[PDB]
Amino acid sequence: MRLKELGEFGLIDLIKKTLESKVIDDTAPVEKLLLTTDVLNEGVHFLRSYIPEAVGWKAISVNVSDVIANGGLPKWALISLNLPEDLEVSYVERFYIGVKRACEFYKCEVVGGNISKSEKIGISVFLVGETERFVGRDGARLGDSVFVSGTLGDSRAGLELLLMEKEEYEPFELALIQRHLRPTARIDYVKHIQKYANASMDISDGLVADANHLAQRSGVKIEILSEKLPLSNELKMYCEKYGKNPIEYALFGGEDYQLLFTHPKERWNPFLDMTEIGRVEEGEGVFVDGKKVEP
Amino acid sequence: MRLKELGLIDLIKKTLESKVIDDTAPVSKKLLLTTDVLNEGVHFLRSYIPEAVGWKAISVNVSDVIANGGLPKWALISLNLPEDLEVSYVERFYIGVKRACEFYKCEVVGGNISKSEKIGISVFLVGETERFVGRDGARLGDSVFVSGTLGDSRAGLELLLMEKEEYEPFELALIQRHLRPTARIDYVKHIQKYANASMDISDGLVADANHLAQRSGVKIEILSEKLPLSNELKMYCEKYGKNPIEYALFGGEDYQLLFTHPKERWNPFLDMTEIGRVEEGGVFVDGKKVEP
Repeated sequence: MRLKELGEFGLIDLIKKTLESKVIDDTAPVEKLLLTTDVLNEGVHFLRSYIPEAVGWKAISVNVSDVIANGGLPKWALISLNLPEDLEVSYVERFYIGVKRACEFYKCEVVGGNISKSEKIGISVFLVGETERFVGRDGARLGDSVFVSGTLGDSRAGLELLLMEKEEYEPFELALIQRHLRPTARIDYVKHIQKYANASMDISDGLVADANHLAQRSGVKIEILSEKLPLSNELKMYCEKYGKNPIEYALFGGEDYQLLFTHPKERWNPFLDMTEIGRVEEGEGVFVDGKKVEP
Repeated sequence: MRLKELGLIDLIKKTLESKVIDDTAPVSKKLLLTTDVLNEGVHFLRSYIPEAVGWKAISVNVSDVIANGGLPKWALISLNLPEDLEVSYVERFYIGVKRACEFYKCEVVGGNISKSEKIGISVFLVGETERFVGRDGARLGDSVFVSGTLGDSRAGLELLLMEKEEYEPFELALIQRHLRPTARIDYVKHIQKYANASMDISDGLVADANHLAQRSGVKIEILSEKLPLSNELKMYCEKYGKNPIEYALFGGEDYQLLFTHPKERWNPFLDMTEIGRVEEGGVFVDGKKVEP
């Protein structure tokens, strides 16, 4: 009866059902155009203490990471803000500074939006991006190797470091926090993905979770080798220092804003920090070190 | 220092350095990007039927697209829902959304949900046009038109704020005009053809006539006894002792159209009502200047 008593899958299965819509990172519309939306709500995604500028940058970067994962380039953006009437004007000004910087970087732009009073800060972004070839979650192919960009787990260690509310942090800890607060979309993988990926997508719910969506969505079965997983130096250090398993972070790190794509091994780029972690074969599910694994 | 002590937009557009911040026109043909927001406690109450709020989430955005001479194509709906919200509320919500999309002939291609203290509804819509009609194309010699009647949405919100158990029909028609408005998608062809200056009355006639006057360099002259008044508004007014005109001039959002073009071009099937003319170089009502 209540949204909470319904669970994860349950809610979306009803909406899609209600509308009877198979399209609910982006939605592909013809003209192609990639339509995307994301939300950052105070209390959940960030705190009012985090520098506004980084939140402004993130607002644009999250949407760009979805457009990018589908082989498209970010073009236009609509930013809707729910702000408490007693919010510092400087907060909003710094927020839009970060937004301007993200747009300058990714080469997209804000064209509109509106403001509404609210008990808490709610950030809702809309982004439109064009593509000459839609690359999604089903295109996988038998024989395909499985790659991921960058490293995994960083964003998770950073959120935990933030939750510790330390006064200051060591550098290795800062780089981790920055990866979670001011992430950079792999807009540098567009050419590669819009040209060689058979299957692609942004790792937003964590490796294991999204590799399933991948496997399921293309009737294929994926095999990943834990000791191939790209691990960063600060995640290693963070782990040793707070005694944890780097791997548990790479497999279940939630959103990392890195790409998870597939294509024949022959196509690795001489310039991208691409890392093969497994292979696409047979059919049905995802496996790690040989043992089936689920979220 | 604080938002209310501020005004704010002019600072944002600044920081971003934009002339662009009801639609933003980005051009082969033109795409019309628009966003609308409905927040519980402000735009509606959880006690209103969910289905109407759902229809309105789409309608508000379609009225803007319509106003610029465009047709609604794609929609993205993002919901901020409290985990304790009844599931039927969301289901009834999307029923109203599905109905609006079938009617206006556009669709929701996706969106994302988030947990929250209050129902926050954010909708994004994409439209298309052969020709963009804005708030600056007014032309000396143009008559000033509006669609439907004015002030209904205001009386309706006031009827709802009274939280009566039931209401006379005339009042129900008023309430529905505010809660389940219908975008003037029936004016598209006429707008996307004869409008030199169009726009959606979202802040009230006089307020948006300014934006019209100021943004075209022109000056507008409105006659109050030309303003289209619906019968239930009159009834409402006579009943609650108020001036129908004050409602027509300051009815806030009415989801109607305010457009301009030569009088020698009215349609034989649209409830178009001429209310003024375009001359000199501001806004006037019955010969008196008027400001929001």
